[PDB]
Amino acid sequence: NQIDLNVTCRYAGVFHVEKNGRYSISRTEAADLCQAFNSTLPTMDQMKLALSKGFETCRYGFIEGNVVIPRIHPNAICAANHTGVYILVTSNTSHYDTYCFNASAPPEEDCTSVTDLPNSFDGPVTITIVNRDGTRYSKKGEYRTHQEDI
Ligand SMILES: CC(=O)N[C@@H]1[C@@H](O[C@@H]2O[C@H](C(=O)O)[C@@H](O[C@@H]3O[C@H](CO)[C@@H](O)[C@H](O[C@@H]4O[C@H](C(=O)O)[C@@H](O[C@@H]5O[C@H](CO)[C@@H](O)[C@H](O[C@@H]6O[C@H](C(=O)O)[C@@H](O[C@@H]7O[C@H](CO)[C@@H](O)[C@H](O)[C@H]7NC(C)=O)[C@H](O)[C@H]6O)[C@H]5NC(C)=O)[C@H](O)[C@H]4O)[C@H]3NC(C)=O)[C@H](O)[C@H]2O)[C@H](O)[C@@H](CO)O[C@H]1O
Repeated sequence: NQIDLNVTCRYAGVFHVEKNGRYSISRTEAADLCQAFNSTLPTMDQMKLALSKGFETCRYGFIEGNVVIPRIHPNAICAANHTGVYILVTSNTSHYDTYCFNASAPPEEDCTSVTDLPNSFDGPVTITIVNRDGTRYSKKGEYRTHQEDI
């Protein structure tokens, strides 16, 4: 197995994770993924603070309770011109990206490279953290605890 995890800069500890392809994480896998990063699925208030510090993406992703996109600037193809933490209301489907929250991060923007999946456990997968600047960190292990996700 090989799994690539593209991670963004953290904003008030909140970051975005894309696994392999766009929108391929379930809600259970997302919770396990954040846990592997010693993080949690963000609360809405945590996400709102991150947005205020400059966090935005053009990707739907899990937080605690909902699927959201943080938007600073209005774009027609990113939450249909909405700004703020846009909550996904209507979808047939169950697989998105995820957000995670790391309490130990700096309070503002942190674009240093993520170098580990610290809480990952023993397993057969090559897990590679890919940062936006291309710097990579790989380890062998596993983070999924539901067979359905494997
Ligand atoms: C029913 C019903 O109809 N439903 C209603 C519902 O409608 C739905 O809305 C959805 C929505 O969320 O809007 C729609 O979903 C989208 O559909 C689109 C088409 O179908 C999809 O394309 C889109 O996917 C997203 O596309 C994006 C894209 O831009 O192509 C992707 O984002 C890009 O990702 C890239 C890779 O990561 C990024 O690099 C890029 O960011 C840009 O990067 C630039 C760069 O580096 O080149 C950068 O440019 C630099 O900028 C700096 C300044 O900061 C300069 O200094 C520098 O010079 C620049 N460099 C250059 C250019 O030289 C830019 O800053 C930066 O933007 C990403 N682009 C963007 C836009 O950020 C993204 O990854 C794809 O996911 C779909 N979107 C989503 C969210 O999935 C759907 O179609 C509809 O069904 C409504 O939402 C709802 C409203 O209530 O109502 C329902 O009824």
